[PDB]
Amino acid sequence: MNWTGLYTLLSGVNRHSTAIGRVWLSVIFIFRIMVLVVAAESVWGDEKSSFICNTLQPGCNSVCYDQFFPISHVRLWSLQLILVSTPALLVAMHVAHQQHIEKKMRHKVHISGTLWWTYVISVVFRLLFEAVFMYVFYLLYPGYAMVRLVKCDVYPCPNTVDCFVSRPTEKTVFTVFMLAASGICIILNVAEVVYLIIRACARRA
Amino acid sequence: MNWTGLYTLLSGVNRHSTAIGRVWLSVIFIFRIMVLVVAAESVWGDEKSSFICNTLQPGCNSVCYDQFFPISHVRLWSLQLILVSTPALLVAMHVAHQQHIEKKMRHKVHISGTLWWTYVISVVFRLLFEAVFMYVFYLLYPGYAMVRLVKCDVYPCPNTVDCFVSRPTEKTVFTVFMLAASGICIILNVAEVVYLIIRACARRA
Amino acid sequence: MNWTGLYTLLSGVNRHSTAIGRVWLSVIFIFRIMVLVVAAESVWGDEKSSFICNTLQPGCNSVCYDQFFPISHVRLWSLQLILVSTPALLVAMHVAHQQHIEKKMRHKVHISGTLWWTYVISVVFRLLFEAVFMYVFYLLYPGYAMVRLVKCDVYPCPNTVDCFVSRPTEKTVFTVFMLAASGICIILNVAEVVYLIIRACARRA
Amino acid sequence: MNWTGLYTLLSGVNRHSTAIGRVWLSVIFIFRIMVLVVAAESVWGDEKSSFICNTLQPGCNSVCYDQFFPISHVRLWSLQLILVSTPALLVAMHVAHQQHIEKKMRHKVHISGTLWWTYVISVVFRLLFEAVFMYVFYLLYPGYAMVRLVKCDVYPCPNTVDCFVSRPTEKTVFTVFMLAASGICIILNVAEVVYLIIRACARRA
Amino acid sequence: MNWTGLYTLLSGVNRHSTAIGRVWLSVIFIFRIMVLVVAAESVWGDEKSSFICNTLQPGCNSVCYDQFFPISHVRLWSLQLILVSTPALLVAMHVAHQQHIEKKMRHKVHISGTLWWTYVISVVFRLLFEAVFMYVFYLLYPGYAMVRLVKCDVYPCPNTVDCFVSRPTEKTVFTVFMLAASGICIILNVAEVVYLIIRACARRA
Amino acid sequence: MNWTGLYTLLSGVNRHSTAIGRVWLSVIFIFRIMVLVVAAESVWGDEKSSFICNTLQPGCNSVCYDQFFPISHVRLWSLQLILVSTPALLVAMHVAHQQHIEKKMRHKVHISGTLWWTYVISVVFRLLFEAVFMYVFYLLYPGYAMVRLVKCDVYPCPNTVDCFVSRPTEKTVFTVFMLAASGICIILNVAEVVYLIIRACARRA
Ligand SMILES: CC(C)CCC[C@@H](C)[C@H]1CC[C@H]2[C@@H]3CC=C4C[C@@H](O)CC[C@]4(C)[C@H]3CC[C@]12C
Ligand SMILES: CC(C)CCC[C@@H](C)[C@H]1CC[C@H]2[C@@H]3CC=C4C[C@@H](O)CC[C@]4(C)[C@H]3CC[C@]12C
Ligand SMILES: CC(C)CCC[C@@H](C)[C@H]1CC[C@H]2[C@@H]3CC=C4C[C@@H](O)CC[C@]4(C)[C@H]3CC[C@]12C
Ligand SMILES: CC(C)CCC[C@@H](C)[C@H]1CC[C@H]2[C@@H]3CC=C4C[C@@H](O)CC[C@]4(C)[C@H]3CC[C@]12C
Ligand SMILES: CC(C)CCC[C@@H](C)[C@H]1CC[C@H]2[C@@H]3CC=C4C[C@@H](O)CC[C@]4(C)[C@H]3CC[C@]12C
Ligand SMILES: CC(C)CCC[C@@H](C)[C@H]1CC[C@H]2[C@@H]3CC=C4C[C@@H](O)CC[C@]4(C)[C@H]3CC[C@]12C
Repeated sequence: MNWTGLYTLLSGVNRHSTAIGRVWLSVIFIFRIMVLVVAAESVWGDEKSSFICNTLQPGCNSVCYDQFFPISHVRLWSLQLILVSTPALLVAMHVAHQQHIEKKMRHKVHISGTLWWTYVISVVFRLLFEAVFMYVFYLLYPGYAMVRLVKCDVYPCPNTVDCFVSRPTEKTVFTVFMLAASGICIILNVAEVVYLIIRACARRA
Repeated sequence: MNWTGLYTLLSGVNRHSTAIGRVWLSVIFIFRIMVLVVAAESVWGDEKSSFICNTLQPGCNSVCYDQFFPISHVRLWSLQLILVSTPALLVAMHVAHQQHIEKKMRHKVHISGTLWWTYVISVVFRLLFEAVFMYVFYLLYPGYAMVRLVKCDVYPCPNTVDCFVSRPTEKTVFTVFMLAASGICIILNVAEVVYLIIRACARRA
Repeated sequence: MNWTGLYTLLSGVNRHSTAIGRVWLSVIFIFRIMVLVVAAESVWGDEKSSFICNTLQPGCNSVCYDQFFPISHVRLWSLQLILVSTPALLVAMHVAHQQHIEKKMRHKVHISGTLWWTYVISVVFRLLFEAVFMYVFYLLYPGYAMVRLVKCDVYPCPNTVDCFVSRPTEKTVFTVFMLAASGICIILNVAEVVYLIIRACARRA
Repeated sequence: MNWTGLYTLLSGVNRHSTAIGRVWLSVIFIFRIMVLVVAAESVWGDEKSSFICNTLQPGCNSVCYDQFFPISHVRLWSLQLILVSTPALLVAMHVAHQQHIEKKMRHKVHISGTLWWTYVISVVFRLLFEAVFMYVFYLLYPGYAMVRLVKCDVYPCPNTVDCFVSRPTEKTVFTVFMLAASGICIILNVAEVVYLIIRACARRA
Repeated sequence: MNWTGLYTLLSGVNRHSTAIGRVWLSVIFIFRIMVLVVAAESVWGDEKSSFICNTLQPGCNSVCYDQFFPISHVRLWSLQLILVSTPALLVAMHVAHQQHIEKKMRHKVHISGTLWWTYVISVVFRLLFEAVFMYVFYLLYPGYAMVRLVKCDVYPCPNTVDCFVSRPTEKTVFTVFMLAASGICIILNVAEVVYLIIRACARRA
Repeated sequence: MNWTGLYTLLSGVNRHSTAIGRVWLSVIFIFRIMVLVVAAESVWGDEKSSFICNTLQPGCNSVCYDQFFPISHVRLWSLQLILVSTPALLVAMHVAHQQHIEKKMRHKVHISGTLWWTYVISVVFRLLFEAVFMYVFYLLYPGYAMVRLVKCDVYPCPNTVDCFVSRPTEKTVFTVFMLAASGICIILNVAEVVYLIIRACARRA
């Protein structure tokens, strides 16, 4: 597991990506993966059982947890990580496939231009996915701090029982870490698009 | 774990598959595997215990869960993934075996034609398996949204107790993701069959 | 993890096995392993706790589960998989050992004949093990469908309490899959024996 | 993970071991490891909780389980596997060390003789360990069949409550498998010692 | 997994780091990782359930644990390990990227100087992160010894119930180990900065 | 995973260690690791829950377990294994670093002498750590046999309730195994120091 291998794997063997994607984006992906793993394995553990309510009627706890947490934070970050990693996977497979096609046997200039457009559009899609997940996170959970207690009131629960959230401060810390990682990813993606466009326009002149 | 190795592994070292199977189908397989892993490990966890009913007679919960969920979604997707991956496995083993037979020592043209027919029939079988699992999913679970509560009524359960489903919205989200992945796989398989047939007929002329 | 490596590993580097064992038998072994893993990890989970009875006397549930399920299906398939995989392991080790002995330094014709007989006898033993496990499965569990409820009556259980089986339809589906895989393995083993004998007799003439 | 690598790893790169140790002993070790893994992971699971007694005084179940099962079967087989595998590990390390010493720079004949004696004594120790564990198994658990129920009577338990054993028939099956594997290992070890001594004496003449 | 590979991986292939970072810092990182793994897997296990209170009102235990342990020690050390490992990751990626850029085709002297400044600033950031986490640990948990029992008093808990901490002495031991590892890391980082600055100034003269 | 690789990895690529450390010490480390893994995974499982007391006041069990078992045996052996393995890790990193420094470009004689002193001092530290952990084990747990029942009397526990220890005989067996492994490690370390000193003094003459 040498460093050249890990760097090449995270780079995607893409000859158009600049140092922002080669170094900073890959590092932040590693950082976000590690934080997500820690949060998933420890903080949001059996989150169904951790979320407790002062009630005795069966099923009241389950409905309240679904009502106040339609999607748990880790699952949303898991989906976000998968979705934003998909265009990178597509670009890597495209590069590998083009290498294979070349290996079977100018047209190479056309291939390079196609790869350039593919990478730029992939970064734009990655930026859009990050922005969409950020907006979804804002829509589901206003603010950045985990709620401590909630006043649940739903059909299986009579008398408007109140429920408590396990590890609220710890979850707030990890929420800030994940949001910060996503925000910096957005900044880097915008920087890559601008840098590539500027360099391409300068080369055109 | 270089990208050439992963691309070759997912391709099956099949010289007749086009860029649709080399790139798009493999990527969607990776995407579907990751979503399934997340859903299996977190969303559909101890699904037997999550599905709860407001009753005290032992065994009522188990029978109700079996009555309304004959096959849980993850198991159906697990079987679907195994079944649709089987023809790809068969083609890969056929290619490896033909390479071995050649390595022991025109007939190679006949081998190439046999591989071509094998791949085309394998894609047709993969398409049929995807369609069958899609129809089974429609038959077992009408619609695309997880039911929130059900009115169970079976022998161990008196008085027609009602049961609640854990994480209904989250399960709906993953259901849509899995259905979308399966649908795009169907589209790509049809495209590969049409593309191969068109190219073969053009070559015949 | 290239395809040549996986194909060679499953083949056993046996120069007498035909395409049936190289391709079809190995694929079905992979398929059976995957289905067994899914069934073991999810379907037959904590099968002791899943099997429930409407009784309060401690130990009644344990005795009833032992009385109606002397050996759980997954353990039987696990033992079956180990036993039927053993002759393949023996042949692979024999081939490796013969290569080592040759590497230390006609007699090679005698070695080839010994390997031929070893492979044929190994396939016969594999067929016998499959048939024996099939008969044992028939003897323990008549039919192919998991029982839904049973009327247990044993010493710790008074009043002949009835017990329920968790996930009966899902277990039936996996039972059919495992039985089908075993049946096709039997067919392929018979085909290999017949094909080898026919080819050997033809070569004798 | 080629077959030559696995065969070499299990052989210990020992040039004095005959085909019995290269092939049959290694295969039985693999078989015993797999059966032990299955038994440990499934059959003897939370064996403390599975062993149940019809009593309410806390700690009675724990003392009864300790009183009738001083050492659980899997732990005894785990210790047996470790102990009988230790001399093989010692021989492998000795061979590697001798290769290293040779690599630093007849004396090689003396080295070969020392390796021969080391291997023979290691096999004798392996045979003794197998016999000792077999005798211990006989001493702790007379017979070969798991007891179904026991009549416990110890200080925390009043009124001589009776306890039940979970999965008795399944445990009996695995016990027979493990005992059979150990017995065949004893036979093979005796055969190796006799074969080596006979061949050495014949060479002396 | 040879020693040269592990040493190179932990070194980051950085040609400016001295023997302090190559040897001592990497060893302490390994030591800290192992201690953290042991503490996470065993000592701080289901820490939510281990922390118990003599009360019956649901949710009181959860709020008390959050009130006295806003962030559990393992999570804080996990975040600390990730944060202090990040600059090392950045330097490694920078070195790999510079090697790639060189591989595409004095400027190399400028590259070496940039790498030198990058490494020095990274060590300073690593030192600052260690100091910040040390101060946070002091702020959250005064002293170095785990509290045995606490007198919780919060809204869901009436009558000021008292709670007990599981494994206090064991947690104290691991706390001292982790604090000692962090302290020595601080000392080594300061030593590296001073050594590099002294050597650079001497070279300037 | 060839034997040369494993032997080299456990040796540390140290050219001054004799056959005692190359072969016997490495083997005993492997043996101790395996026994510790078995004990940790099975014997000392959820040791908090296994240790039970005949009481109903919450938290009494936790305090009693902490009072009679300040540090559980597996954690002590885990810390012991980490601590005694640390000097071996330091020597391996030193050798790798010296190889790297040599690779950058008599002084080699000075390097060899420094490595010799480093190894000797490391063995002395390893011996001291083993002796210290042995004394700590004696201090915490007099004797070698696990206590069966204890008479706990602490603040949360009224009336001096008695507690029982799960699997006392099994834990005694593993305790003897671990103590024996540590004792033989002490003997081998003393032998290595004496052998190296004797050989060095003889070479001086
Ligand atoms: C610059 C940054 C964003 C690059 C991100 C690249 C990441 C997302 C890529 C690089 C290598 C990829 C991995 C390569 C191989 C596998 C094995 C496969 O069986 C599951 C997916 C998995 C694990 C891939 C997931 C996506 C992955 C981790
Ligand atoms: C174009 C797409 C559909 C190709 C899909 C290829 C997938 C289904 C193939 C490619 C490599 C294959 C894997 C190769 C090796 C192994 C190891 C074996 O012990 C279990 C099965 C497993 C894990 C295979 C499962 C099927 C697999 C993942
Ligand atoms: C044609 C078909 C039936 C061939 C079947 C071959 C199977 C049964 C063989 C091929 C490779 C073998 C594996 C090779 C290596 C190991 C590692 C060892 O530590 C445990 C057993 C295990 C995992 C073997 C189990 C048996 C195995 C999986
Ligand atoms: C002929 C038969 C009896 C040979 C038996 C050889 C077995 C016992 C040997 C062969 C290879 C050995 C393994 C080689 C490497 C490791 C990694 C180490 O970190 C733990 C022990 C472990 C897993 C060894 C355990 C013992 C082992 C499995
Ligand atoms: C001198 C000391 C401080 C160097 C510390 C280097 C450590 C922090 C570096 C060296 C190798 C790195 C690992 C290399 C590869 C991977 C795989 C990736 O999928 C997750 C992160 C992970 C596991 C990295 C984490 C950070 C890591 C462990
Ligand atoms: C002669 C005897 C005492 C030598 C003992 C050497 C042992 C203690 C050394 C040899 C190889 C080392 C391992 C090499 C690589 C890694 C990976 C790292 O991410 C965690 C630590 C770990 C697992 C090391 C732990 C210490 C280790 C196991």
